[PDB]
Amino acid sequence: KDDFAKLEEQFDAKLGIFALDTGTNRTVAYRPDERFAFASTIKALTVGVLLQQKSIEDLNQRITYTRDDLVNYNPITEKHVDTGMTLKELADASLRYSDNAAQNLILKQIGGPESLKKELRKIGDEVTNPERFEPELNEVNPGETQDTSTARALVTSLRAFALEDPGKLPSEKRELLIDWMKRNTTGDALIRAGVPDGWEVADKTGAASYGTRNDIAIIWPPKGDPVVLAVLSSRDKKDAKYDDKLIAEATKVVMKALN
Amino acid sequence: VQLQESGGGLVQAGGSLRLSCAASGRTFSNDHMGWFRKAPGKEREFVAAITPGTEKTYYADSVKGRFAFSRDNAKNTVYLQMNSLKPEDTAVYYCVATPYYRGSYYAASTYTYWGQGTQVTV
Repeated sequence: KDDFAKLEEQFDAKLGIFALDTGTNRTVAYRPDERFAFASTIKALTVGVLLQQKSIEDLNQRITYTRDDLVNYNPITEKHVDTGMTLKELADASLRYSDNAAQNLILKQIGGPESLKKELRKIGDEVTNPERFEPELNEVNPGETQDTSTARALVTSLRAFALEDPGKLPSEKRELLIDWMKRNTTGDALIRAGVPDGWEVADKTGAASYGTRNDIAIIWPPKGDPVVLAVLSSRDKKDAKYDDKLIAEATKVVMKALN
Repeated sequence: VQLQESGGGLVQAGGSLRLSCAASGRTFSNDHMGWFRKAPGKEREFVAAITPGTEKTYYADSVKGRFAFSRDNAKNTVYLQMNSLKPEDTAVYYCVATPYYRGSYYAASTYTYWGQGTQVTV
């Protein structure tokens, strides 16, 4: 407990932490019910909802789009304007590269942010508040509830989609979500940097206004049951920068507490 | 119905321009307004966006701190005050509108009402 307070002070930041060992139900919590802008971590839950609504076959449906659909960060989507991309390809881009237009196209396919909210409430998430598209969802002022969640809610929702208990997705679809998250390219300095070598990691990162820096993950020991955790952080000033080391260090504290 | 943009043209680096977007045919007071720009050769990019109620403003990083989006519901006009103009700001400025939030403010496909555009030179 005092370890997390010490970390907060070292990085001039505020932490929100929740971790659950699914094998023992042992938990690690630090401000687990405090709201933070969820930022791109929402992309994992958006895909979870997409997977509840579409068959594996239906993920092969090609989605056409134009340059008018592109936003501020389109690493993959900008390359396929001419042909379009399948729902499978869009989910890959959104999760592995944090492609913003890919998230927006998926969000439109599932009915928009209000539909994502309804589907999250249906799985029992009464806290996550989807409201906006990318990148405007990153513009959260402290005190606002729009486009925010908590460490506890994000772990609960991530666990619901990714794991067999409480299996909100069938096995084949869970496998897809886990595979994409395991092959994420954006989180090497976050949760991945705080877990021991040999443990497998499936994560989704996010960064937003007020120096918000987040990472949510499912982590596996070489042998045994997974840990689901969320490490969220923010700062007092609008134009504050973040340090990935805060997340990596907070992950190290969590792992000590769990082992 | 039409959206006509004025206040653009010949200006020096570091100077200021106030772009005016005059509406006609219908009231645009309940509409989510915005600005987009297109430079010769360079791709069309988002500039600014404003909501109808609370009037929340959204600006591109490339324009943030220098530009200011403001409304005038009575005159059926929206304004874009551009300060500390850079050679980078040289483009054709388009006034955009949508009655509802159908997508991202940064996405051109989100706007159902488009203007003819006004030339801005630095």
